[PDB]
Amino acid sequence: DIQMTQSPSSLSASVGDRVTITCGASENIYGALNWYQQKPGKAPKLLIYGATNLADGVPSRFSGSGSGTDFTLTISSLQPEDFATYYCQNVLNTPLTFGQGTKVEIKRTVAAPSVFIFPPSDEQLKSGTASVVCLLNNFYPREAKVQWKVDNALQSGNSQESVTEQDSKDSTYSLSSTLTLSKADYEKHKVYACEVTHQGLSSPVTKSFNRGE
Amino acid sequence: ITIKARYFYNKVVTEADVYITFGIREDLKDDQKEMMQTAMQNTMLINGIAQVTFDSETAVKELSYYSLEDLNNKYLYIAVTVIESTGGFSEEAEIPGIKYVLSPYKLNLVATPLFLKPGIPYPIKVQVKDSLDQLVGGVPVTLNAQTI
Amino acid sequence: NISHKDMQLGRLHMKTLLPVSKPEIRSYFPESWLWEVHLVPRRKQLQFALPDSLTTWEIQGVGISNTGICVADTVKAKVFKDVFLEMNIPYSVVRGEQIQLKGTVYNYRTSGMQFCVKMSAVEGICTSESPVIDHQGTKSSKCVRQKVEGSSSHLVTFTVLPLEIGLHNINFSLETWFGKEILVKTLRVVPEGVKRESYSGVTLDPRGIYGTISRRKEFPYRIPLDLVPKTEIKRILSVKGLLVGEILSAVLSQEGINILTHLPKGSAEAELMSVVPVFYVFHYLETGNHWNIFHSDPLIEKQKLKKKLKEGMLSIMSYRNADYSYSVWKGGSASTWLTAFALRVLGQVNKYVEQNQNSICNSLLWLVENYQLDNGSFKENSQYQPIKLQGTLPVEARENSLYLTAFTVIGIRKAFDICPLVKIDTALIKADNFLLENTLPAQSTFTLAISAYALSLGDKTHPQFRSIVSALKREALVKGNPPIYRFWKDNLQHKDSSVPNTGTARMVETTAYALLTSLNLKDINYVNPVIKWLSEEQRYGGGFYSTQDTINAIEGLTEYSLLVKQLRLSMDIDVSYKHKGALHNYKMTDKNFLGRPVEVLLNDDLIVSTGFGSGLATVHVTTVVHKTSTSEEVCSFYLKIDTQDIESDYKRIVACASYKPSREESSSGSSHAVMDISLPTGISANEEDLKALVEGVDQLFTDYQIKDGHVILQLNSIPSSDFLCVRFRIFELFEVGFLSPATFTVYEYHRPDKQCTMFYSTSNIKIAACKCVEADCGQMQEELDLTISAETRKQTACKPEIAYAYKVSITSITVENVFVKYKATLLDIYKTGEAVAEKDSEITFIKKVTCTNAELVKGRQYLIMGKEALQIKYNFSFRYIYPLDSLTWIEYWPRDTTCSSCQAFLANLDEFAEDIFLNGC
Amino acid sequence: QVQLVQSGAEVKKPGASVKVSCKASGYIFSNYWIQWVRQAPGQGLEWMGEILPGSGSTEYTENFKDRVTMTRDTSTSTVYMELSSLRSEDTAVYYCARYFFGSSPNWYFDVWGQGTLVTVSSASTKGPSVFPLAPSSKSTSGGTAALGCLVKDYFPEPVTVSWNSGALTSGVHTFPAVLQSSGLYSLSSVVTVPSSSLGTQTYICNVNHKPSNTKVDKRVE
Ligand SMILES: *[C@@H]1O[C@H](CO)[C@@H](O[C@@H]2O[C@H](CO)[C@@H](O[C@@H]3O[C@H](CO)[C@@H](O)[C@H](O)[C@@H]3O)[C@H](O)[C@H]2NC(C)=O)[C@H](O)[C@H]1NC(C)=O
Repeated sequence: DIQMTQSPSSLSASVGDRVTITCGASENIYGALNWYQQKPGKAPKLLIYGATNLADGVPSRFSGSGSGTDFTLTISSLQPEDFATYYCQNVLNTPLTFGQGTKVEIKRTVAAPSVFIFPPSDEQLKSGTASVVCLLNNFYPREAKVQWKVDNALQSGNSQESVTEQDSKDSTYSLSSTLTLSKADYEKHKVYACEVTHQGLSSPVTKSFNRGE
Repeated sequence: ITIKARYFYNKVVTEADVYITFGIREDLKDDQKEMMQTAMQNTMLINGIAQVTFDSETAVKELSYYSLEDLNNKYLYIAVTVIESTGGFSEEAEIPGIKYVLSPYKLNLVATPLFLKPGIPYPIKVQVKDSLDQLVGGVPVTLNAQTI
Repeated sequence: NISHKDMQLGRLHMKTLLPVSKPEIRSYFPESWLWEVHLVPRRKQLQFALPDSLTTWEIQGVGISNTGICVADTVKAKVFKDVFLEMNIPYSVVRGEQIQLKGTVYNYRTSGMQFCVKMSAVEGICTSESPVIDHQGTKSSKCVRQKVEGSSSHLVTFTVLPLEIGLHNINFSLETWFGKEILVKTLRVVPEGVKRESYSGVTLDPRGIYGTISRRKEFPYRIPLDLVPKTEIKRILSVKGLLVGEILSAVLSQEGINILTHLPKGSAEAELMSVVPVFYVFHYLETGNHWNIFHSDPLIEKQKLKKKLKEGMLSIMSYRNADYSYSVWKGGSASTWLTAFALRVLGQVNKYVEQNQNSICNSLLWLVENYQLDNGSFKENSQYQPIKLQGTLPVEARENSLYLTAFTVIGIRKAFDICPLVKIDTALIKADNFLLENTLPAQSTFTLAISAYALSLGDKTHPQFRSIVSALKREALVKGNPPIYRFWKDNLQHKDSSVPNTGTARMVETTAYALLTSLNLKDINYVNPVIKWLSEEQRYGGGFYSTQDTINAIEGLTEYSLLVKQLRLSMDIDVSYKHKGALHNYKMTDKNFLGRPVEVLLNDDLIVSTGFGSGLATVHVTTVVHKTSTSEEVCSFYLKIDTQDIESDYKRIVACASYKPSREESSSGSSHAVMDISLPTGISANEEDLKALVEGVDQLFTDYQIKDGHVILQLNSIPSSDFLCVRFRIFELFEVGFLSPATFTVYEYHRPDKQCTMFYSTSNIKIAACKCVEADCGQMQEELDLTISAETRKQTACKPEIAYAYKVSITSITVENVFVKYKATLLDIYKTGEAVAEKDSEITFIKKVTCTNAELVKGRQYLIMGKEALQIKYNFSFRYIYPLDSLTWIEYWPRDTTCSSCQAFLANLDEFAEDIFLNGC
Repeated sequence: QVQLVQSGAEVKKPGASVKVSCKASGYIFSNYWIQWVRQAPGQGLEWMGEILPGSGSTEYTENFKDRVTMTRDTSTSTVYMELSSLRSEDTAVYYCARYFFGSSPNWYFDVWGQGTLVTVSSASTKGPSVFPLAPSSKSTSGGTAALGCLVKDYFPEPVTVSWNSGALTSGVHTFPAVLQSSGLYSLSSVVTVPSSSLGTQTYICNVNHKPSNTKVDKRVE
């Protein structure tokens, strides 16, 4: 029937920047659109309704433009309360729909990633599971390149990564990689090397661990 | 055949049992007609709509005159009666007639008097209409003739 | 052995080919508009607004000129609304009934849509909620938002309940995202109990030309004993300037000609009566040459009233059969009686409007040669019995044949000049002789009077006729010396002197035929008391009790006004209340005597006074009231009615009656009779069941109709032997609660004076009762003792709202029409209000039966403090009644027993008792 | 006033129907619709359905049609939710909200619930194993060295981890977990110190798993 899409997925915003987020629908809803934001792990609060009007307890820093099948949202200056995920909705036709979400890029900067290497332990190899852990700390933007070297073997699909959200101190991300292998395939090799390639890092940094010394 | 039972304006009837009957009629001003012993039955109208199909050959020939051309310029009378399953309300409706027409086309002479003049070429201007009394062009036309 | 499949298939097979078909149409198209004709000089414009209908209006046009005729291209205009809201409101609802109103919201929109509907609470209706929010700036009823699909229709209901009588305004708000739309609707709230009308007339002749001078009359304010609480009395006053002025006003003052009675229109008789007022008005206008009354063009009104006349005459043609015989009901067996009556109608109308002579001749021939006996008496064809006559079976059949013969003689005599004929004259001599020599053995004054008039329209020189005249003159009844009033009754064994002073349809009929006989014999000194009686016996609508009496009575009045020359009308009239102030004063002349009927607004004894003047002024006051009981009335019929349940399955209703003849009457049963069943609020009936009880050879009733939520049937006769029952299914239209009982009435058509009325209902149990169910009705404190202390009872007792505080004992408990009447005897007085409460008198209390909070125990002593002391006047005495509110105090009183808690309770109670008996406050 | 109570975290098998309810308090219960919505983790949210208390009127999304059941109780002013034949990928965070229909073109989602985290049962319940991650001698260049502990093969979530029982509140980072192929998670918790402070000091990594009732201590050297 009627449904809408939200754009963009993300945008870079400085603390004092000016940003815009839009969405658009199947059929013209006239003035039927609503905007709201959600802080992580919490219930979202209503911000704009009717695509124009401001809710009570909602500051004037939030502006929006509401006519037709296409709808826009305008923030002139970001605030510490403005870092969250955002969503747009239509209230008109019987099947209420929603948008695909918006991520906020908190800081304008280019950071330098940290590369650490963590081999398994003595208590870890007693159950038959060896996990090779590669660590990246405090970089930006969120996208990073983590490449595995076990004696000329790049193992992808038997390793599982994880991404941590921004550390509010410096407003930059962190990432980990847990390579889960057995203890039978862990002893076939010797030299372990993890390679990290980043946007703010020209030379990919490789950290190694030696077996048999 | 599609039948629609509704209440007021757009309000549809929910549950209905519908019974339909047919007959062969000579003309539209005759208050009697030849009814047909075998008629469709017990079709439940759901959401204000019911549909049936009627075989003229099957429902006529064994009961009555058995050739498709024998019904020409003779109409088909339809009688529908609808009962409401929930409330027991019963109502009737009918179509007085539907004309059986052999050929979809009907012909008539135009601008061609019926008197021929000796030695002059005789024009014959023929006109082709449909069952709606509307002109239909591009129709092939064959003229056979005999002179005495 | 068949299930329900073939059961309906059978009736579906037999619906067709047994009958040919029936004429009728399932759709209705109202009066067309834009019928005007105009002269257009190449340009014109006419602006107006469309009606509200969802319709494709095809507007087409035609025009002509010296060139010729031209068909304008048909213009297509379709009135349509994509979002439209329909609202179903019932005809009438009685206060106290919890009633949901259902309504349908429709949408033609391409796709689905969601909406809201707001109820506007008007100040006299509890919404079970009272949703109106005045807390914030803009007040609203809130809403329940509901959805509907595209091109769909959804139902929405609202549950409510009335308080005030006749609160006519409720608004409905339809709100979509596009905006709002307003629908205003009206609610009829009607009083409970039953309607009853009391008629008080008076005639004004300050000169006393006609045998008495009357300059004044007093109609008091009389409150009925059983009158419904919180219901005021209705009074209507009509002042007209001639004996027939009220009839003329009935025709002219109200543009549409109103039915003079509330009798049903089913019979061919009732269709014949519809032309009577127009006819007699026309007679007085043309014969006396009184047309000068119109300030507008007189001749235009002559053509208009003439046209109304002809239309009213052709009104009854539908009941004429193929032989020009007139049947009492459509398609039924024709009756000599009604055919003769219609022959009288057309016979009188043929003077000013020429009817078909051939049809008249054929009709006369049909009744004359078709049904007549060898002695000249006439035999009735159909099973229709016009009236019930006194005497046993031989006397009743003889008297009945006499009445029929006199009736048909009247008819044929009235119409004879249109088709004078040898044969019909011969039969006229036959029946005239039969009347002459078989009437003198008189039995009832009814038959003697009708025969006297029938023979009065014939040869007037017969000595036997003058003997019947002398006997009927012997049977006269007179009020006052010298004669003031004169009239007649049924005098057989009734020759004792009794005048209940109650107008009887039969009585008015008898005295009417007597009067007409006098007018044709032209004895004037004998007449004036009679017209004095009938002119004051008339109603506001110009009609009398029944049809048969009203026709002959009106003809008598009119011919009287046309014989004795009317006097110039000059009067200064004023009406005023006795103790209260003065009301509108009528200064009445020959120009405006037709002035508005005025309803008496105030409740007071009414008095009408007139100055010195000439003429004859009719003043009639009719009084509409409601009351809660039939126990006072005179019931002529065994009545029983109840509701069953069947095995889809529905609810069933069955009513039953039997005739209770008087000692003079025989066991042969009743005459033409009518059964009215009032349907309770929000429940209809099955048309098909009645239509089956009517339309076939086994018909148990001659005609049925449903009028304003009333199921009315007509029947030839009601047997005195056993009960007869009508039975039909019923439908619940919407959920109702605490519904009030309705009326079931049965009466004779030609004499409604014999009737019986009854209350009935579907069924009753307790509802739960939570939201606004009890409206300010009652509260009762708990048994034994509470934290309640005697000095708090001093606060509430001496409260200025509370007039009286005393304890009494229960005497009797009576249930009358949803209202509870408690008889109680007083025990100990503390402080009394404006009403005097004597020791141990039997007083009364009222209760609304829908309140399960406060209830009373048989014979147990209670402490009561009432706020209000109510009074009622009988004009010889004033009786007190005590209302029971939710602000009134009720506490249980134990007797002397020692329960663990009893001592302290009697201590608190006696403490308060002597505290207030000290006149402490 | 406006109060909406949300149910507790439920864990049920892949295809066993799960129940979550919402309580309404402070307003007129049957006069306003109640909406149910689902957020799949880390991505957009999907509108699920609505219900009219006291009219019982329901409508659902056709994707989840015949997976969903809404019921109403006016006694406790509560609305119940049941999901049958769901699976592991359905499990997500679910919320209730109140639809406020304004008397003008103002239509809100007004008051919201606290949310219910619903999770699928994988290998029922299992306790965490905590394996050290030690630094090296030659891999730390001059200013920086990292040391930590790994919590692996546990179920269900969450796992609350501390350092010296809350003595390090700054400079300590911990990574959210990731699902293995056995129905278990791997999460890492580390701290960064200079090479000299790493050499001599005692850092004890405390691992507290409440749902599985387990604590594991780690000596990092
Ligand atoms: C239901 O709808 C009716 C529609 O008639 C509305 O009634 C409105 O009531 C107001 C009362 O203030 C009326 O205004 C008054 O007008 C008189 C002059 O006629 C003025 O003297 C007063 O001071 C006052 O201004 C108004 O005319 C009337 N009709 C409208 C607005 O169309 C109202 O919306 C609803 N009423 C009820 C009783 O539910």
